[PDB]
Amino acid sequence: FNCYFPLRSYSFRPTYGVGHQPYRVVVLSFELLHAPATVCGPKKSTNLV
Amino acid sequence: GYFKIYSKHTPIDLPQGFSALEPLVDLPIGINITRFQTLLAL
Ligand SMILES: *[C@@H]1O[C@H](CO)[C@@H](O)[C@H](O)[C@H]1NC(C)=O
Repeated sequence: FNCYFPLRSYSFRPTYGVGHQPYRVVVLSFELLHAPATVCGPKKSTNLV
Repeated sequence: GYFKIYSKHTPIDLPQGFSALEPLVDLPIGINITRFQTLLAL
């Protein structure tokens, strides 16, 4: 009585349209705190004379 | 914000003589610290 399972499956099939096909999403979030900030980013280099 | 460990190894109470200690590890941890304890191998 007005009670249903909140979770239902995707049920994906190849015939589905572009707007219904699966899409993998990745979210990158950066956090800066009171730490020496290990992850920085690449630094280039040049030949020495 | 850095934890620094220096060390030295020597062959032989604490004896006489002089010997300097070289850096071994610097660690980027940054945790507040107040107390410590050791371990044994029984
Ligand atoms: C260690 O120091 C920080 C900053 O001064 C403080 O926020 C924290 O409460 C201290 N640790 C303890 C166990 O009190």
